[PDB]
Amino acid sequence: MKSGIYQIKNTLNNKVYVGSAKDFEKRWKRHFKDLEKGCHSSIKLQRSFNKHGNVFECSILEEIPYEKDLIIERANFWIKELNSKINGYNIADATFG
Repeated sequence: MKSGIYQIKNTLNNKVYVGSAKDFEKRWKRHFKDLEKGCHSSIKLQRSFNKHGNVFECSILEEIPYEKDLIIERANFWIKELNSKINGYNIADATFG
């Protein structure tokens, strides 16, 4: 498995969703399975997906150990750095686990 911080970017408007994962590939697969079931945690990402389906690109921002202290700090760094709340799909600061 490969862990760390990642971004899910809408290729139509460049807006992003910043998250953390124990394993990138599996976390991304879970995001889209959730969006298809219509019960994703982010109403903003869900709305975009309902309108466009999977027009997103997933990429790694930082590969780092999946440890709470490190993950929350780095996830929040990227959320702010990429302004993913005001201009993205994140609905709040980072969570872990």
